[PDB]
Amino acid sequence: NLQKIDKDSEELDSKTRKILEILNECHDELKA
Amino acid sequence: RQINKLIDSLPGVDVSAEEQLRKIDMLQKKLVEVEDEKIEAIKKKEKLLRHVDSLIEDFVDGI
Repeated sequence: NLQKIDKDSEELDSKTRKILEILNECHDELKA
Repeated sequence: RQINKLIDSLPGVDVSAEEQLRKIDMLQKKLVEVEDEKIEAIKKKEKLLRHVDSLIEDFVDGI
């Protein structure tokens, strides 16, 4: 179970990271 | 026949020149009111828009 939970947790934090990236990439195309 | 049915449909027949002259006056007024309402609304929406935009600007990556 703990492995499931942890896998989930990491996957989620992944999606959050994945979005923050995009924002920065947008910021680039817009600034630089 | 046609010319009558048309004369019946002809607008203004029953109404007076006064019953009209005011009806126009009113519409003129109720019309200003509605535009000020429109203006205001427009402003409030653009403020709302400015809000959203601000948010979106702060989510950008790159300086």
